[PDB]
Amino acid sequence: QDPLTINADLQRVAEESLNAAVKRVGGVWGSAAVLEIGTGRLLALAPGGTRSVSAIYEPGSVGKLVTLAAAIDQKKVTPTSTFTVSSTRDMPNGERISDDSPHETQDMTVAGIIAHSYNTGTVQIGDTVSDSVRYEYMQKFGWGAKTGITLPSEESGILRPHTEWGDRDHYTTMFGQGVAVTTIQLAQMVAVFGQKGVLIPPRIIDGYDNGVYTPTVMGESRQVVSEDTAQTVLNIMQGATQPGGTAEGIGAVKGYNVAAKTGTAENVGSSGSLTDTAATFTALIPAENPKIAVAVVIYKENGTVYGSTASAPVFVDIAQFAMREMKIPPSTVPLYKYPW
Ligand SMILES: C[C@@H](O)[C@@H](C=O)[C@@H]1NC(C(=O)O)=C(S[C@@H]2CN[C@H](C(=O)N(C)C)C2)[C@@H]1C
Repeated sequence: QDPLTINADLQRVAEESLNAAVKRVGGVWGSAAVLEIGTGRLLALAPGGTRSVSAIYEPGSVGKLVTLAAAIDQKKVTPTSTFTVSSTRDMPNGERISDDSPHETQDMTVAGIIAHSYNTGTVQIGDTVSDSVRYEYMQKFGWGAKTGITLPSEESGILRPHTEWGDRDHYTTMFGQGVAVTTIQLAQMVAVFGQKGVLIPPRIIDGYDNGVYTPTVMGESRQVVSEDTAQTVLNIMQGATQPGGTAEGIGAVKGYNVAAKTGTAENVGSSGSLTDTAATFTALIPAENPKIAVAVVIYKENGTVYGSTASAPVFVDIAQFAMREMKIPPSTVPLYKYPW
């Protein structure tokens, strides 16, 4: 009978987790999308209606995965390249970049920089490639374009052409500021790293109706980064739940290796200035062999919510249930760790 991809139990878990989290942190709304790795199949989409495809926001640090993937794919850095991180860094073009949390100046590998989500390390990674090349990766990752899912009212998001970027834009676009995305776009993006560098268009329709039940096909996929890059990003993402990672404890799924990135993104409020926050979380599980990709956002007006405390618990509840329901055996290999 059923022509849609939505898993009804998973959908209930999603909605329940999402509602509870929005209320828990005093948010105004939230969204979550779960994609099946390798197929484009949408297993859950919360809330009901079109929010997950029509609400745009600056995603913050989850956007660092695009910057990182570009620099790795262009063979400009490795996971063990070292950069100095610090509270602030004055850049060649005169911009000051801050980490938004004071901390000791120290040297750290690319892997540690991403696990810790340090902006001062991230902008130096981004500076190893040209803006036109970065911008091209952004497009390939699906930003600035509708995903094509058969739901109404989908937004393309906002990706200004790189030729238009000023000194500040050059940097803010490396960590998900000055760009706007949908939740569905964030899920499509992260799945790439569990799909050998391939992006697969998301679908909600499994197949319609002689009047025969003919299933829908996978849709035109595209190589975004190489298989090696995808695997390296997937390894780096496993740093999130390790000691020192931004998702330590709170993003852990008992028995399963998690690959994730958090975000705490400033957003323009009702009265013009940067008063709002989107807490973002993008993850793949099990990390050694991803079966689902998840993106969660919780949006708050006139306050700060953190990717980790607002949105990670939504992913955890979703992910615990999905693994059991999909009969995925617990991880038998260690969580990946690069030296930091
Ligand atoms: C645009 C960037 O400034 C932020 C990206 O979203 C940083 N990334 C995160 C994050 O949620 O991962 C936090 S806040 C979080 C809460 N404490 C940590 C922190 O303050 N760091 C790592 C600087 C991390 C940054 C502001």
